[PDB]
Amino acid sequence: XXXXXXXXXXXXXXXXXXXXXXXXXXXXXSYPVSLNINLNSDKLVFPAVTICTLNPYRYPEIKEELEELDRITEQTLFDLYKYTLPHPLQAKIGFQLCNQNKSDCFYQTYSSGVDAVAEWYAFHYINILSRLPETLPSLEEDTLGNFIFACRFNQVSCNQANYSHFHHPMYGNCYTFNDKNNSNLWMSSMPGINNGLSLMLRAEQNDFIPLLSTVTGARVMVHGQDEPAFMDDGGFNLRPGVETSISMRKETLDRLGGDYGDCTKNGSDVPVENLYPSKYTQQVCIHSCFQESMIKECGCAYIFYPRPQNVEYCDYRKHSSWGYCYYKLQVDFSSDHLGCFTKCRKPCSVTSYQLSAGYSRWPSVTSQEWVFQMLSRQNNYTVNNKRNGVAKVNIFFKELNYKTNSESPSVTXXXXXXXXXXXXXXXXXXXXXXXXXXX
Amino acid sequence: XXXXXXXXXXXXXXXXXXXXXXXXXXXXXFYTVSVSIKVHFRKLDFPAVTICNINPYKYSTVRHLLADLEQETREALKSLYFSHRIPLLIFQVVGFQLCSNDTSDCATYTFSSGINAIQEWYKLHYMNIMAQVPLEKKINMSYSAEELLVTCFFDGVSCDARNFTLFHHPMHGNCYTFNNRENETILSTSMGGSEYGLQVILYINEEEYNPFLVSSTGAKVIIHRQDEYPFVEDVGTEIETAMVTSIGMHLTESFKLSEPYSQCTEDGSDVPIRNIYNAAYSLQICLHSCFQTKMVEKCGCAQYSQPLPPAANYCNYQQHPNWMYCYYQLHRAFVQEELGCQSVCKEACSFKEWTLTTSLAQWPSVVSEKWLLPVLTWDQGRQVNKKLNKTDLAKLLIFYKDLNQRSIMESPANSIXXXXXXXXXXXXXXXXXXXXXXXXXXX
Amino acid sequence: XXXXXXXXXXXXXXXXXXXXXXXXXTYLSWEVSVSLSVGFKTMDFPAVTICNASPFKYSKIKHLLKDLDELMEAVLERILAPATRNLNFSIWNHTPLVLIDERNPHHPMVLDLFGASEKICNAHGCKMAMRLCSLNRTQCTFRNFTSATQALTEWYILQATNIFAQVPQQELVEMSYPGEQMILACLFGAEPCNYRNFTSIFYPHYGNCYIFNWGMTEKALPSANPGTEFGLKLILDIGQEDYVPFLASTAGVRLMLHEQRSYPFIRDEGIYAMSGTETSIGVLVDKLQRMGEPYSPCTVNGSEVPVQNFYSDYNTTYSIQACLRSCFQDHMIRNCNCGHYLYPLPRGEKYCNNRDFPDWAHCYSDLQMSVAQRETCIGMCKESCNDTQYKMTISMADWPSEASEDWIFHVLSQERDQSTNITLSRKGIVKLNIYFQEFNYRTIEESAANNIXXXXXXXXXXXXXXXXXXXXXXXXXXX
Repeated sequence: XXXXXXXXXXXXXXXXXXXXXXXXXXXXXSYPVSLNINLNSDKLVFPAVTICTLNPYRYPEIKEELEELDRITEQTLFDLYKYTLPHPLQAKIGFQLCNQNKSDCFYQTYSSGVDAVAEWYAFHYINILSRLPETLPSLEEDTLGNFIFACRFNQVSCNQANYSHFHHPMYGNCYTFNDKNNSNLWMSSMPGINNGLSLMLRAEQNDFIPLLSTVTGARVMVHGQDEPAFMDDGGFNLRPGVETSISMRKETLDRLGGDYGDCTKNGSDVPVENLYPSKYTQQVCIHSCFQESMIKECGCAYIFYPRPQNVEYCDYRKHSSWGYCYYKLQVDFSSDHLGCFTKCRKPCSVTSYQLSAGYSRWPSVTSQEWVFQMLSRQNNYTVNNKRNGVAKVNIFFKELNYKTNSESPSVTXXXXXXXXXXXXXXXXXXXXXXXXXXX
Repeated sequence: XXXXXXXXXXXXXXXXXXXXXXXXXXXXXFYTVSVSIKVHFRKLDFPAVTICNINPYKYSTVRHLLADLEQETREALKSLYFSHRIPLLIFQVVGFQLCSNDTSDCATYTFSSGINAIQEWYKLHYMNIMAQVPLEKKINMSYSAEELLVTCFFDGVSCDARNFTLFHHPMHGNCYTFNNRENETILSTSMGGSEYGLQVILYINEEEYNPFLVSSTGAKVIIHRQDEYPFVEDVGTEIETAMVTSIGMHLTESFKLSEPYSQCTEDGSDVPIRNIYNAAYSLQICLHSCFQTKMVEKCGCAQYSQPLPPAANYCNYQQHPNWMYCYYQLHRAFVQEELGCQSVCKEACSFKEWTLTTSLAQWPSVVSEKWLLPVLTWDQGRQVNKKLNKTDLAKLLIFYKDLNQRSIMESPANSIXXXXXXXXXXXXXXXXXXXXXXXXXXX
Repeated sequence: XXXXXXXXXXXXXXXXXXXXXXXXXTYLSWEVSVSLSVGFKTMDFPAVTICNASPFKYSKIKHLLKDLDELMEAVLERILAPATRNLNFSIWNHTPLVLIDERNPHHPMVLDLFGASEKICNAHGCKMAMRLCSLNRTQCTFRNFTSATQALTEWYILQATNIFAQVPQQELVEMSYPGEQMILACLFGAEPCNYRNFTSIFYPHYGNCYIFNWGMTEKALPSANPGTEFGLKLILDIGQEDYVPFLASTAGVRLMLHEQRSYPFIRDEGIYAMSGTETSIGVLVDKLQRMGEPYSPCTVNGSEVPVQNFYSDYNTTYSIQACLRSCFQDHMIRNCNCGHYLYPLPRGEKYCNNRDFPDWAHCYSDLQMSVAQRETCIGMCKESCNDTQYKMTISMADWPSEASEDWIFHVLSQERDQSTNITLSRKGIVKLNIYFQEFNYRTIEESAANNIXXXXXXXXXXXXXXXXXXXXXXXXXXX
């Protein structure tokens, strides 16, 4: 009784020695994150503006082969609609798409004849355009004296503008003005319309092909500087005849690397090969593994994305099962079966551009008497009483700052375990003095 | 007690490490802020909507002010396709020679398109001819309160031009601002949606534009709060004249802290920069304020687009020959840090910002031209001359979408000293280790 | 000093008790930490709700409101430029349009017949308004209007609402826009879509509407690729010559974006899409992740709201705007036991008609322009944890070309092959294009900062440090 109340009394002042050493060990049982909002006042270095058309410019090489498509199109619409190729369409109208030595065929059916013909022509013209010789063009056709009337950024001209050029196979001609990283790059001193970019575009009403080019507008799209002109992301389709005031709100993102979250500072440790000549982004992994999956499955390269030098583009005369090879992989890619969303990580440098609009008709009743007389004497442009073809574009910054979503690590309370370490160090030592106090 | 001078000293040395760890996190949490994102429901204060027409003063009225300029303009159109101090030359490049009183450094201008080079010569003379016009004569020549305004609907209560105020602007004539009145309760929305927003039907005359100032047609609208300046010079969301342009918006707040933290000011108490605009502080207002301060001291006059300071009057080419090269001289140094407006002036912590998501449609339909157009002709009792065309009746809808006040605040971890009790206990524990080292030293 | 040390033992515990309140204040603070995740992932495609400003077909409704349309031309005759055989004054005597003159402040005069000597108040002092009389000609209020353009339109809405209320609902669907006529071409990019994949909601004020997909009919359709070629592509066919000529002035078509399984709110969030143009819309997924009910006031399920939801007929989920519209109908029933037409009627009740309740014109409009009535429903219903906004980037370009105007209209001229009527409006078709943008995720997730470590164990070891300090002097006394 006396010894039992003495030997058990030492377990009442020593039980807290491990009570703060086990509960604290179970508490932490991780990298913490934190967020800060900063408004960095920079010099507003002006981003690149990609200007594209909405008509695929036909080539003189393909001109003898493009008229054969219209011969089949006129024959089809006279029979089924009252108005050779290996894939005839026949009805609800549809489209037969088969594999080499396979009875099952995905019937590419459509509800209406408008989107049926516009996609039937988007299978032959997209495929036969891969037959072009990939060479430097021996006759430079400068449409900047025809398509863009005025390039006005910060009250000067664009005569000494080192511009890039690539023909998009679905939209047509394109122009990007700030792919270079030289000393003569553009920057916005003041957020003004008179201090911003002012453009005047010739949206061609009479299109080269009435089947694919079912629009008459003009595409204006902004992006980064080292980032590529992706143009399947989307931009401003603009009505011909109105002035568009495009205002931007730059919203960037700065996160931590692999020490805290799931992010990479640069595309170096990723397994996906950098197919673009640009910097790292999210599209450079998704749209390049999808290009290399076509190399693994078939012997074809896809046309909307760039091509490695060890393979050519695909053609139906070269590979008769290309349409089955693309349609089967596209419905398989959305189910995350290739795992390409999980292999490549997210970029730590994400710069997105918020895009608003403002619309106003560009000619007045006083301008139609005077501007079309002025414009016809300058660059040989005729007037059309139905619609106006020219369009004015104004790229504009809303304000000087831009919202930075910078992620920051935590302070240096994960050192509480070390605080409990010295606390437990003076716990068991003090407990021994309690039992020895009786003596 | 030879081992007792090291046993308690080990607890004393660990005490100071426990005191330092309770002090290192003490000062660090004092400067540590946290982002608090919270959206809640209340009576949202409707912002001061300013309507500005892109059309300047009436072209039939401004004939005897600018008869000499349009004859000089059409004469140059015949040769190529008040004083004469800056004729346009030929370099095929259309440009100017912005020379000063000394021709040792004459500024140059190079341009390509003729349609955009003819407008910029007309904008130069327009700043100075209307500069010598008095401000009392600018009110009768520009748009009145009954011309631009036709229908004023807001939450069922039919407002009028009596609620709008006369805000004159040198680039756009008379601007009129809704929900901005002195000694008046600010109107607030209660139900989200386009039905109970600001339903405004505008009117701009088609045969009465200025054919050389701006080619486009359509009034511009700026969403801004009450105390701040509207700043309709550069920022602008234009509206098509022929048909409707509905605008949705959202109230996004931004609160930061100034003095122990990232630098701001609330009334310009940090800088001696005088606020000419007489508005709330912002970074956009402070840049224009220091520009006109150095402009009067160097050039000797004030820019016509900027409002008047109490120092002197506007600029004029027939009064002053060399202010034009002086105006270009500042902008060469305003990009770099020669003026020091980036270095001296700070930012602003508390400011609001609206995100505009527009949408458009045909407001005159094919089955509404028989009744909607003659009633709007009947409603405009001042200008009954003809039936109003449908290309002149712009309708505007500004409204909150879902009545959301997305607020971002900043609150530190050590706000009140009761929250610093964890650091206060670290200091008392470290001080308890300070009475063991000296005790073991003597014994 | 063993007795003096005992007094300091309570003082040392007093500081621990003072720090114990800080541990309690931290737990009752309920602090959260926000975090950002921006990037493209596999997200289900949002429901696209299609409506129109014109609710019905005018060629199939003319025998319903023939008396009102004849009455409207008589009102426009005297106002614009000055006999009615069958004017049907009983419709006019429901809410007679009145006239208020402010030329004489000492004595205001009225002239309220309304069907250079017969012109009516072209000056500024005129105020054309209405009266609302609840069986008494002395308690008539005035809904004041200052512009007579849309005051006649707002009068026309209330007169039409009294007509559509007595019409039964199932018969009224057939005279609205059909699914085969309003939309004809549907495109998704990989799989075809028809009118049968759409389902219908009879909204009472904009007529028959259609949505692309729900979770109720089938499963959602995911799209795991950013692209304007992918995503929803729609070609509409709108009868601009078949509009109601006075109820809907705006000729555009309504496009809406909302959640996957939710009731599509029509005038809360809807953007116009212009005819003759390709309304190119890049969508965003703006999500807000509320961290539970004790940290922030929220209703994640919807059972916490005492007001019953009148949106259970469509079997939708809880939302924000479901409270504000159901209570405003519920506050109407507690004042006047008859239901308004623009809101869904409760089960067992009846829409409010002049043949049964002549007080409809004043009982509804007085509650409509009441700030304190609408303020009650804001503080009564609470918020929702899965807050999902939909930012969008609208850009439009003129769709039909000069080369396809001879071509593409002939294809549509025979897919509507009916033996009665066909719509061949050259400027009445709408091209649509809805797609995901580059970065869809703009999310705000909230992490719990109330751990067992910093809120309890941190104060435990700190108090133990002072407790060991009391034993530190005891160990020196035992040395």
